[PDB]
Amino acid sequence: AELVEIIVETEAQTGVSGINVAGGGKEGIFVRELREDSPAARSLSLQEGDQLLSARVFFENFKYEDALRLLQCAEPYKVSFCLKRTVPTGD
Amino acid sequence: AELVEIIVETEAQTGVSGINVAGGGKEGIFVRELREDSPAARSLSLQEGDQLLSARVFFENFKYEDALRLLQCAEPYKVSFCLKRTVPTG
Repeated sequence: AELVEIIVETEAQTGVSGINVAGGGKEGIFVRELREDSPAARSLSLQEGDQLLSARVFFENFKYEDALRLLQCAEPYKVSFCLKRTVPTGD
Repeated sequence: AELVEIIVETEAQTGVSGINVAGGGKEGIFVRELREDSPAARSLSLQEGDQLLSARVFFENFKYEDALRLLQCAEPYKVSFCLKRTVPTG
């Protein structure tokens, strides 16, 4: 009974990370006040007060500089990658 | 002998640096050089020439300004969040 929390995976979109966030450290990162009627808001997924567990960032059409900056930014933290590779043999 | 393509999601690891990349844009991002002795080369999760489709960054113990810099950096691109929300029961 009592406390129940839903874990949601939002639909990947462009410009949804332009939100404002709060907290940090061991507290966690939470979404602060939603800017008015922006694309990030109008997607029914993201809401004020939500705790962000993780961000999945897609490298599609990425500027090299921005890739470097992103990686540099996430270096000290916990990160997993989704990669495409070519070799044998896993049969 | 026969070459094939695989998509891999690496095991989440904390503090992986030493990843050097090349390319961008319509081409995409590729792993070029794994820095010697870096936690990246000791991770073995990554190989050179591999394309990075996406990076999943965890907000566990994240310092505020770093999270800011991250989201600022990712604004022009495609992003999905994994979030936790409370409900009425529900």
